[PDB]
Amino acid sequence: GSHSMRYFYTSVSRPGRGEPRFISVGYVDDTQFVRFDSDAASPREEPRAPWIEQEGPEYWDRNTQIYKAQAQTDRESLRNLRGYYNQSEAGSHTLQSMYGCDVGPDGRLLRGHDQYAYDGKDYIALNEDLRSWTAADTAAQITQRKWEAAREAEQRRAYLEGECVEWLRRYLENGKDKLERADPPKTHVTHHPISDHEATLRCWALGFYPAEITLTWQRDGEDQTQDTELVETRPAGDRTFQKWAAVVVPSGEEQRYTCHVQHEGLPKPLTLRWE
Amino acid sequence: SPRWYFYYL
Amino acid sequence: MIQRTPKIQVYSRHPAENGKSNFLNCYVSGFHPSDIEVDLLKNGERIEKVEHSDLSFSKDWSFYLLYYTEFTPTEKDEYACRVNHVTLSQPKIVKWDRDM
Repeated sequence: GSHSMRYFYTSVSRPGRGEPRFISVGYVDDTQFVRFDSDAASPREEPRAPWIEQEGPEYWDRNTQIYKAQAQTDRESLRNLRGYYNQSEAGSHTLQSMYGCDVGPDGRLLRGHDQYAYDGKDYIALNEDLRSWTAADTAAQITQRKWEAAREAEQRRAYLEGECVEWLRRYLENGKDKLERADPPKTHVTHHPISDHEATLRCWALGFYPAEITLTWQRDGEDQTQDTELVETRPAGDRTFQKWAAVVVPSGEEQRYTCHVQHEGLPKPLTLRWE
Repeated sequence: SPRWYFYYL
Repeated sequence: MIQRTPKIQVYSRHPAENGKSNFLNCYVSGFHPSDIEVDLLKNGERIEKVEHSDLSFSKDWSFYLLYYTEFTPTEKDEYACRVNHVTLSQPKIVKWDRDM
């Protein structure tokens, strides 16, 4: 029912303090299920969701060996990037990598991702067509030419279309309800007097999963986009998310204001008024 | 599981 | 490199009621580079035994962490998040407000 699997890699060079740190987190949808850290006392892939702990030592050992080879690859990537940007040996640099696959309810590949950022800027990304690259700058074009020449896109596309989707398939089988269940938001409106003439209506969504949500204020059916304060969606700490939207309303116009909550946990959106 | 193909930038 | 200053939200896992057990959250995001220091404060003092998420980032490359501890709010008690980062000349403190 529209699921995705993503790996987020961070490699950080530290020229004084030894070799580079490699960390990985793996996600099914908005659920973190594995982690790896090269700075762990005995670096091993570790479960971060209950439904993955059923996998045996072979799972953890195999993945650990892969992260080790990935860390090494990233070390070489960081070295090349230093040269592309004529950077000094003294500076610490960051390579962030993200790859994964989005599948429809048919469980076949809807969208594939494979993208990199160097020192927190876009570097290179595989296009939706999984057949071409977007380079952010002239350095990233050096990488583009290499990968174009060596036809590594075809390889990537085949991984994304095949293996990625089969691992996702397996994880959904193991997850069952933990991953297929959309938890609708718990909603309420609070009233915050500003002066005797004005109050802030704050519309709340809590305990929702997944993270994707739309919160909007309407005045007599018309959208108040430019006059609505909206916090970034935030983790609650229990694998649920929170968000709120706030609008400043004149005294005695409260009932003109409707808060609208869209979430896949809701068959149809909720309309809330201050009560 | 993480992919076991590796590509140098 | 372009350095990015952390965004910070401080909030409870559940709607706050005086004398009822809860979790105090500080969510830091959009910072670069990834090295960051987050403390939770009770009345200006650092709370010991604070946990945090694994370093992750969203699709827009923005790094994020949740720092969190058990806590039982009251009328009197002031809770805060204190964040240190290369972008910050002084520690950034954001007070917890149950209405936000």
